[PDB]
Formats: sequence, structure tokens, C-alpha cells
Amino acid sequence: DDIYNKAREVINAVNPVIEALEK
Amino acid sequence: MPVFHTRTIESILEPVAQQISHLVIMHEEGKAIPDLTAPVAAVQAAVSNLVRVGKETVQTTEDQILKRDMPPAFIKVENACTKLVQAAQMLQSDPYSVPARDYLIDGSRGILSGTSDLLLTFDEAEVRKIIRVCKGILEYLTVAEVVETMEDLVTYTKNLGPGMTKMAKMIDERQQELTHQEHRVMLVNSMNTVKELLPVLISAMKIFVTTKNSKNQGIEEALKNRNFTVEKMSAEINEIIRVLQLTSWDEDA
Repeated sequence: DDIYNKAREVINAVNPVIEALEK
Repeated sequence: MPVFHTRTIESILEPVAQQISHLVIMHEEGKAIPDLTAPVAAVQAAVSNLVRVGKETVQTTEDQILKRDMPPAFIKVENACTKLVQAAQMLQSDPYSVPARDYLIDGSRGILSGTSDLLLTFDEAEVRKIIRVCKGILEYLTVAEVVETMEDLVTYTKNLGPGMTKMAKMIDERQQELTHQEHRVMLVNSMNTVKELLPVLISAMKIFVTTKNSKNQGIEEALKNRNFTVEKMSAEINEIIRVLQLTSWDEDA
């Protein structure tokens, strides 16, 4: 589950960049 | 193209759908972007770890489809991440900038689709890995027929044991990941029979070797029992493969 956990952290790290665009 | 995924991938990709729905809107819908140097540093850290783990898999894999389909996804994620980093640097000068905005939208989109593509490619290789183990056990079960000594029985049982352990673990993890409850039932029931018949196989082989050398009757009854056990175990392992192939089968054929 290393790839699954690594992918999960990527999706999680992108979330603050989305809400910043959406204001 | 793929309708169903595992319970894990469905859960990981559940929020992604709404994320893309929002990112796709941005091009239609003042400015002032709040810094974003720290959240982008986290993405770079996250992306590099994913690409690293990904590149380790491509280097250590036996699968040619994985070795081929996985590397383009790293590039898709790396190029998109460098866009987020490029975007953060031009927002340092002035937060009111349209070229930096387009880089952020295309950056996040390119990362999300890229990691989802990477995950699907990996899980498809994993189901292939499970089918290869099952087929391997099948092939080694045909070898039981040539075992005629206590030395070969020890050799055999010590070679079969770990494979059976590897397959059982793979099937338990896999059945727990399926969304079709009736598919889970087929895998559990088939794996139960294999687990239950494994000591029966050994017992039959032990009776066969002890009757062979030595001596005479009843080698036919012992033979019959061994062959039957191998045939029943083989039919169940083939049931497992077929359920896993119903789900996973990709083009062509």
C-alpha cells in the first residue's frame, strides 16, 4: 500500500491549492 | 473505460471527482492569490515521493505492461508539478497575475489525473501478479505425481507451503477489496476448499510414498486419493483465476 498511501498524500496536498483558487 | 474499482481506489478517487469538477470550472469563472509557496512545497514533496515509489516499482517489476504504462504518468505528474512551482515563483513578484493562474489550474488537473492513472495502472498489474501466483501453484500441483520418496515429499511440501501462504494472503486481501459481494463469496469459498484440502494432499502423498517404498497394495487407492485431491484443488484455484479474470480483463481479446 506504499503507492496507494503515496497517491493519497498527493491528492491531499493538492486540496489546499484548489481552495486557494476558489477563494 | 473502467466502471468498478477496489474499495480502496474508490475511496482514494472519491474526492478527486469533485476536485476535477471544480478545476474544470476555473477557466469560465479581481484576483489576489494568497502566497501558496508552502502548500506547493508539500505537493513537490508528495509528488517526488510518489514518483520515487513508482520508479522503484517499474525497476523491480517483471510486468512489461506496468514497465511501459507507468513511466508516462510520472512525466504527466512531474510536468504538472513544475507548473505549480513555476506559478508560485511568479506570484512572489505580484499576486495579481493571469499567466500564474492558468499554470495553477493546469498544474492541479495534470497531477490529479496523473496520480489516478498511476493507481489504476498499478492495481491492474497487481491482479496480474495474483493470477501469476495462482497459475504457479497450479503448475506445482501437477508435480505431486512424481513424488515417490520421503526426501522428495519434504522437498515438495517445503516448496508448496510458502506459495500456498502467498496465494492465501493475496486472495484474502483481494476479496476484501471487491465491491461485488457474490464475487467475494466465490473467492472465499474456493480458497476455503484449497486451505482445507492442503493437509489432505500431504496425508495422501505420505500414504502413497509409504505404500510405494514399501510395498505393494494399496498403491491404486493412494494414487486415486492423491489425484482426486490435486484435481479438486486445481478446479478451485481455476475458479479463483476465472473470477479475477471476469473483473480485470482488458483489450485486446
